[PDB]
Amino acid sequence: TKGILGRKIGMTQVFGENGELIPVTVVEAKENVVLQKKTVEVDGYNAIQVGFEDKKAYKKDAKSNKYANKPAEGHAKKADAAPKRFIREFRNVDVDAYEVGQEVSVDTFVAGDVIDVTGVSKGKGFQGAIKRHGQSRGPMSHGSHFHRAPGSVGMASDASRVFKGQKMPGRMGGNTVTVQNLEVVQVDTENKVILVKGNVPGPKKGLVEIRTSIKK
Amino acid sequence: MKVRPSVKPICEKCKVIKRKGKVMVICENPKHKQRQG
Amino acid sequence: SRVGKKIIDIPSDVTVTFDGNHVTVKGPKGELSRTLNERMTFKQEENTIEVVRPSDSKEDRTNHGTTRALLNNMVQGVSQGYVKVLELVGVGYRAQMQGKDLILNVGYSHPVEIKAEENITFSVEKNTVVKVEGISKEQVGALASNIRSVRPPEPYKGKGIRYQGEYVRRKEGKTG
Amino acid sequence: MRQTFMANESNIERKWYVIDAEGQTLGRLSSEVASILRGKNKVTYTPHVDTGDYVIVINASKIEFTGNKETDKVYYRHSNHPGGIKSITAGELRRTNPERLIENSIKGMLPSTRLGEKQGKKLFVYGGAEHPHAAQQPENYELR
RNA sequence: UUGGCACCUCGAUGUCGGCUCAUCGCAUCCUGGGGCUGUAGUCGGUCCCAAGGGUUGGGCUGUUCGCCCAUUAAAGCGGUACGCGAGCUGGGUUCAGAACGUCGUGAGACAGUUCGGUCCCUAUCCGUCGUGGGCGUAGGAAAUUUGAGAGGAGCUGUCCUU
RNA sequence: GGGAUAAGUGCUGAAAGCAUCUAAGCAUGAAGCCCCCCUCAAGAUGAGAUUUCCCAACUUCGGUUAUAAGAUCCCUCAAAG
Ligand SMILES: [Mg+2]
Ligand SMILES: [Mg+2]
Ligand SMILES: [Mg+2]
Ligand SMILES: [Mg+2]
Ligand SMILES: [Mg+2]
Ligand SMILES: [Mg+2]
Ligand SMILES: [Mg+2]
Ligand SMILES: [Mg+2]
Ligand SMILES: [Mg+2]
Ligand SMILES: [Mg+2]
Ligand SMILES: [Zn+2]
Repeated sequence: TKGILGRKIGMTQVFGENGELIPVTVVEAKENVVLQKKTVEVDGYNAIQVGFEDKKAYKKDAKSNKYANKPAEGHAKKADAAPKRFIREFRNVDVDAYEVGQEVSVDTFVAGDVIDVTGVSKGKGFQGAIKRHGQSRGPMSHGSHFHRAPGSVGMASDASRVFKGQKMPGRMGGNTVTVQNLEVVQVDTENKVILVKGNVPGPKKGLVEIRTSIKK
Repeated sequence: MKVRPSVKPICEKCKVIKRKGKVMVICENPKHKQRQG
Repeated sequence: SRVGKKIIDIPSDVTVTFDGNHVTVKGPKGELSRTLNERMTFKQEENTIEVVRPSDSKEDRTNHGTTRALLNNMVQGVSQGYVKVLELVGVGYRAQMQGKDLILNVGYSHPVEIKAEENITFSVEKNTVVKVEGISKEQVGALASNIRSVRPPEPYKGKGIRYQGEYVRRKEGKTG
Repeated sequence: MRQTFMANESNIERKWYVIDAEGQTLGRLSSEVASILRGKNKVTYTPHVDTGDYVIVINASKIEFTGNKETDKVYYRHSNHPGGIKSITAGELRRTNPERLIENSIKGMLPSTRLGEKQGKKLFVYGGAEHPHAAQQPENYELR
């Protein structure tokens, strides 16, 4: 069981061995370092904390997240690493196989590996029931004054309320999503990229987490 | 299995027993298996 | 309870020792240990044992009977053991031993493997007579039940796995 | 002439007790513990103030039921979502969360008031024979 | 369900059907597990467990029903103000026009028919869907987190081989 | 895939010398139950955990102070709205 963090670069395609067209997502996964090692003894569970994508060193009057603050710098310097942009834990890996400070190269994965990919899906802002919940429209003609409304929200005296879970307009997307059983099509160690079969959640430049697929 | 409120012997080989709180008939003849309900 | 009142004969080679409720019986074939009803007393004679119940209540009579029966079963199991014999009916229905486990081929598209358990021995004769031998009467019965439930007897031709002495009701399958 | 003593925070002394659930009947232990938590055993009992004592219950996993309650006493709860009933038998709850079993049985015998909630907060339940409150120097308490 | 009663509402509790959105029961239509069979097999019959999910498009009619066409694993039965008109429609039905049959001397009338015929409301509270601020969490902070709980999901055809 | 079950299927077994799936005891057994899979989640006031960062003066010596780490105002923006 393996894990790594990258950035979604974009989609493209490759031709397989029989000429089949394989859509792929390019994930750039450079600069992964084991920052912390969590154990049952100290933390109560086993996991490796991985930091991804070096950021700049601490400076006095930093005004953005580009520069590490002192807490983050101390945390990373404990691992001996440069401060990192994204930090995520992998509980699915065997901690005994990792050392704090160790590099996690794209080569940990091999072509054919089946993987789960997790990301934050693209945001859509405030959306209505048709888009957000895929509901049916009312008639567009024949006297209708019901086109994109969400429909009845309850019944009557029984129950004199709307039940929790009613589907209504609201903010759409920006949710953690895991797509299961994708495949590693190619690993390019020179460019530090993984070609994953299919599409993965999130915008371009978005953080993606690749793990060995839980189901097998 | 016959499930019915009236459970009783159908032939001389039927045997009235009680299992798990339920009156039943067991018999060599499978047609005569009964369970009260 | 006549069964409860009845005394258990111990063969000279069989030794029964009690530890409170828990009892254990050793003999030529093996050792059997179990915990008996805590409210039953035991008169341990040199050559025999007797179960004694405190009262004549319903519960005491039931437990006296069952305790006597269980202890006698343990003694006879260590002495002589217990055996259950099944037979296979149906052309092509066969059994064989894959070492200690028993593999059956009974009209399925795959063989069925039954893994032997501790203190139990399977033996196949003529490829169509399985016998389970053990010291635990209960264990022997359970494993024989599993073997037979792999494919029990169907009524129209008797095919399947049956106990050798079992009577299988027969039906006239086809009529005009 | 009005002369009834009224306890208040200046003169209330709360002790710590330990009660062993092992071999005890759930409801009977619970009613007694509730009395202790409410302070009903003190001659200075004052309804508008917490005069009760702290209780630690140990060996909650060894509490016992009569009859067929182990499989037939069912605890229901509702998630406030349509169709959101969830149930657990008393035996299953004793296996998986005896602390909650004892806590809930006892807290069902305390009033649903602010003071009742506060008083129920003075209960500590543990499935095993150890508790982490040796600092409070609790005394063993014999039921009945 | 058809009714009986006349207890809430006549300083108004909108009424059929459909649309949108569901939610619950099980007396279960399919799928899952069984017993019996006048169960050879393939199919069936009947009963028991089981409510997780699933349970179709059209023709006619305002229709609900119902019949029909063609499918499907199946085309379940009920409750929720015969769920849902401050969410939609407004074809039926009980305003004013007109007409036929009928009754009536007549004015008119008919759970007879026919053609036509105004559906208002800027959400205060609870409720529900999202999204911020405060304070708390016994110092002030940046990250990574356990998971008590909660929600989601949960369906199935056909073919090949044996 | 796992655990516990329903209807069932049994093993051993007396009450009741027999019989009996049941009383004690031991198995097995559903798309169902609890998990396993996905998501939210410590206002879980029971407010949890780990790593890292900051750490002095003045004081009616209770306390205060602006500062520290840090975060903002304001400004350029978008993958967010
Ligand atoms: Mg439409
Ligand atoms: Mg319009
Ligand atoms: Mg009858
Ligand atoms: Mg009024
Ligand atoms: Mg039912
Ligand atoms: Mg109404
Ligand atoms: Mg209605
Ligand atoms: Mg309304
Ligand atoms: Mg009209
Ligand atoms: Mg006339
Ligand atoms: Zn009979």
